[PDB]
Amino acid sequence: PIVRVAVLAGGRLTEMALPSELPLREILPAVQRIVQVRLSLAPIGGAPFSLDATLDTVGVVDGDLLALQAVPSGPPAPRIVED
Amino acid sequence: PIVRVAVLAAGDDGGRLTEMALPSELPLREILPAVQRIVQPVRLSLAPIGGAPFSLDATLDTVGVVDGDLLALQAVPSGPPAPRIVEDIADAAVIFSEARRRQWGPTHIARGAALALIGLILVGTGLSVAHRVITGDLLGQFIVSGIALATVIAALAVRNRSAVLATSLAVTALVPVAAAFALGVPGDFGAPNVLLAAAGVAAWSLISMAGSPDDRGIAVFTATAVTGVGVLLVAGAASLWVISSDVIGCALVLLGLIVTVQAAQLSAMWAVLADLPRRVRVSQAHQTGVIAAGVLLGVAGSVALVSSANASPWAWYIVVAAAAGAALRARVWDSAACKAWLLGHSYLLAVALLVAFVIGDRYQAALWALAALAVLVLVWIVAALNPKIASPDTYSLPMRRMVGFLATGLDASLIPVMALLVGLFSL
Amino acid sequence: SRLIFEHQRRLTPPTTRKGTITIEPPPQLPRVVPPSLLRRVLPMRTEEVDAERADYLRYLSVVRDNVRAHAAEQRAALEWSHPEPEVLATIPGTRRQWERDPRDRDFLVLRAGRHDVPLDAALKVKDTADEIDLEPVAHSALRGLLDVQRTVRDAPTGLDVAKLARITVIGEADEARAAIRAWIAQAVTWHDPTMLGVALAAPDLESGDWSWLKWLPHVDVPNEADGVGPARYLTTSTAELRERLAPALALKHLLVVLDDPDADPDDIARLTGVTVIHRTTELPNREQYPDPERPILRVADGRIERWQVWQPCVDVADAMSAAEAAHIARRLSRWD
Repeated sequence: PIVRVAVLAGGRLTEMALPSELPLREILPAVQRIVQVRLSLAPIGGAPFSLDATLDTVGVVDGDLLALQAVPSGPPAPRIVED
Repeated sequence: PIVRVAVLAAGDDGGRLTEMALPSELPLREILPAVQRIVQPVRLSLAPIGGAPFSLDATLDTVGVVDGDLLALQAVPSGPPAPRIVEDIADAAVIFSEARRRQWGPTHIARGAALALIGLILVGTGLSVAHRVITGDLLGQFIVSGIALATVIAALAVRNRSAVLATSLAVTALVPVAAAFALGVPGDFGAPNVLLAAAGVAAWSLISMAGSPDDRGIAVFTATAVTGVGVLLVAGAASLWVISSDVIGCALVLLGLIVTVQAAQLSAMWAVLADLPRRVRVSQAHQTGVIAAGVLLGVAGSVALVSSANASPWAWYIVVAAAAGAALRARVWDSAACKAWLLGHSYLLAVALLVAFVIGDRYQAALWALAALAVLVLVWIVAALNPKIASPDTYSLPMRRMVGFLATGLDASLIPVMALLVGLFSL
Repeated sequence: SRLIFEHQRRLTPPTTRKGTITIEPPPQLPRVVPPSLLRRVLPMRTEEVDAERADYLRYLSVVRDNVRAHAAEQRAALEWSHPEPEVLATIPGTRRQWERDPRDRDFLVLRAGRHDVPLDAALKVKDTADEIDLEPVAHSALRGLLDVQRTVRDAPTGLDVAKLARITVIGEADEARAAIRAWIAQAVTWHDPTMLGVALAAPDLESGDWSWLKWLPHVDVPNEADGVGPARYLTTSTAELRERLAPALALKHLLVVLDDPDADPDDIARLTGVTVIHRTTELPNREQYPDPERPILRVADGRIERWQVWQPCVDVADAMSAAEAAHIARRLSRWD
């Protein structure tokens, strides 16, 4: 039920064991007191998660690198690729 | 502390280009799985375009990444794969010398035949023109009118078959065309003979550039077309009148100056948007052609003003001012060959003045011509050894503004100096 | 927490034709008669023996081609089974991570670097004559073939840790840890968690050094939770590591690295398959003709030199950095 990832804050990616089905409104000040506007976890080069949602529904697994970044102003920026 | 880039990956079918926001101050082996997951063996790495791929121990700011740069996924360049060792020297000579493309084949014989043909044409023109000028004979013009017509109908005949032998034959064909149009209406070397020669050269160049398939040859044909029109104009002006007292050289200098400053308007005169990578290349070649004439006519009269001895010092000023005018436009032209022509105009001027003072049997300013050429190669060596003096990114802005105004004033001064040298203002 | 692995069968590399390549012996130095010039001024002379020499050198070129093909197949198999220590970060995602079965000829064998593998083909001439003097150009070419083609050039070797049982490296303070990290990442990349496990003794273990064993799924025991990490064999006392290992040690293989030169090294054995790794301060000077098992290795700048009475045994070493192995373990921790 716990998932131990590395977290970017300014580097020094920490080794924090995050719960699976718990809201990030408690884990964000928890990671702020572990490794260190509203912040959130995000995959590297990706949109940040919902602040109430669970980890296992959005699907992160042991060994991921999650970074701490501010939540943007609403769009997800869906990366229009020109081939 | 993020930085946004666009990554480029072309391995499967075509290539994908995607914007992203990579977090900096992390070594690249941590963010390479992210971009590898996005835009998609051997371990890949980000690379600047035209350089070694980034070492994974470095981060995006220790090596330098700007917000908006274009980064491509390239393989790690790790090293060479175990070079072979053989000790039998006969086997070491047959094995290690296969990196030679040494097969003789029916593809080197074609290059040999083409080069042999061009050698035949040039040596026949040289033999027959030397026979015509060292004797008095009418078989020289006979065999020149033979070989020039042969090359014109050959270049017109093999046109839609190989297209590389066609343009090469058409380029080398305008030396016997020049000879055959130069020897008609005999006289004693003639004033309208160079008129007829330049008319034939420009006419044949227009025929071939009108019939050329693509580039690689439009530059030389456009250059010889513009200088053929220029020599045709000045020989018409010196043939349909009697005034030739150094009116040829100043008129050719002004004509080279006109086709040098008005080269942008002149070069676009000859011209879905899908045939754009052809068109602008053609237009670029046309540009270089006119700029080549802006040297060539610009040196051809520039010798004739300093042709004989004891000439007027206004001609001596106007030739060096024309040299500095055509050499101070070496920063406005974007391409490399235009800059090379405009910087080599002074070199060509010193070499043509040296061969003029050798032909005219002077032998006293010919050594001074070699000295001026030594000055030119020394300033080339100074600009080449320490690569900081000739760089506009280290020169301050109003100083280069003043040098630009000097180059603006220097190429306006030769026009009234010509107008007073000819006797237009001395009436 | 973790994902699931399905043990699909291993791909097969192009195998080495391990046979017995035989070369015919050179000719027997035939006595040419000096030409006896009265029958030479008129136009078994040297022409026949030169034609026979050219025949033998054609045959030697043919067998050199065959030997080079054997060496190419051997280096192709050794580069399939022991990649350079940068490719194996791309392995643990695809279908080739837990691939080395104990039935395959590579199992618990680890890459230390690239040196001269001695070409396991035979290359045996059938010289049967009783010291008959050979032809001086055919035998010279055969002697030139049997000495520079019988050793393959720089190829990935193997530190087979299934038959050594003690890897007691010596050398520098952290440069030995480079080679230990490199082949321990080679060990944990190719083989299952249920086929081997890995253990650690270290004083400063969770400090940017060996803490990259945090994510290794091989540090586990069956059925113990311990909060976050499953078993976390990484400890600070070798006796406490042994009592952490005492139900696990009594075949699932083991690889126990120690960081302390002091603090009772080899207090586990002296086992029956458990192979330990140790770093010692300084060498033994007069070790009593050291066994084929349990060797001594000193890590130079790029050499991993063995101890034999200096028999360098690796010409260019493979040295992994710390964050590199951290990325290996971080990619590895997703799968089980």
